[PDB]
Amino acid sequence: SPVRLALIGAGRWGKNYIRTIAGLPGAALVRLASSNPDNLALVPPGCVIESDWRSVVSAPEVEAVIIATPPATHAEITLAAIASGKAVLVEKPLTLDLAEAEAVAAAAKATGVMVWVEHTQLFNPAWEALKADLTSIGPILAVRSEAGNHGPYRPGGVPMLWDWGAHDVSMVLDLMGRDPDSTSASWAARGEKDGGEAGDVTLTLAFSTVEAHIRLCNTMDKCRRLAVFGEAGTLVMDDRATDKLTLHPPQPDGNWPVGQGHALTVTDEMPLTRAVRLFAGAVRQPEPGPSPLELGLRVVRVLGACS
Repeated sequence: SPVRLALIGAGRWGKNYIRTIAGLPGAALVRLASSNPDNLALVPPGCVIESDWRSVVSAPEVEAVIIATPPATHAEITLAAIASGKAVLVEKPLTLDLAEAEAVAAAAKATGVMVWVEHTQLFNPAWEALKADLTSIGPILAVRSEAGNHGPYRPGGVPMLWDWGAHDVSMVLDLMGRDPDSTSASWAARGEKDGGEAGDVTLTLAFSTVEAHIRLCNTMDKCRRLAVFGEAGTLVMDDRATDKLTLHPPQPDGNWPVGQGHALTVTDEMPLTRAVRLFAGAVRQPEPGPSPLELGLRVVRVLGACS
């Protein structure tokens, strides 16, 4: 019996959910509430089209709700879903507001409803493979990441710090197992392009003697990379590389390893496919999973500390 999922989507936020759910043998998209007419063109036959998101959460046959709306609307829809007893997978960032995050945490606690946050890296087999190989590199000395692209530049758009930052803050907190002693953000360059924010920021998160530096820049070529520096080796995940996960020699300088390194085995399931497959699989037998609500809350706390 496929797990009956519904999707509440608005804007660019519901990008590839419908096709991912369609390809999962253990799940079915049974209702869709979407403002986007390109999305509405994709529903399976039998999926109910809703203009009102409330009809998705009042639906007796819906087992779980995927919330892929602008983040300012996450808390209202999530609270409604929880109140209805439906499990929630909500896109990152959990919210853009700590108090809303905390209101969600509290409702999940009071009701016992399973809430996962969709932090895509935490469902990536390469990240899972990097964590599995952490003993090889020994005690962690430093962490760095870089996310880049050319915009998009959008007036009043979700700030890059939140939107892109939640993706990398989740990774750092997941790696370190704790919250930072300190958090600060440093803008190298900040301006406007086409009425939207255009710039280059580095977030520094301190974990006693170990710093994580997270660089976000929307004025450079497309790239996503991270490196974990230890006493005995360095683990790098880099989009431009032939290999998803590479082992390199140790460093003291914290610079990006130059050279090919030793490719570690990483399997090929797509992260989003993994996220939705696992989530649908936990609906009827709940568990916290790799990206729980509490982690989404902690990410929101750090992002607010950098704003």
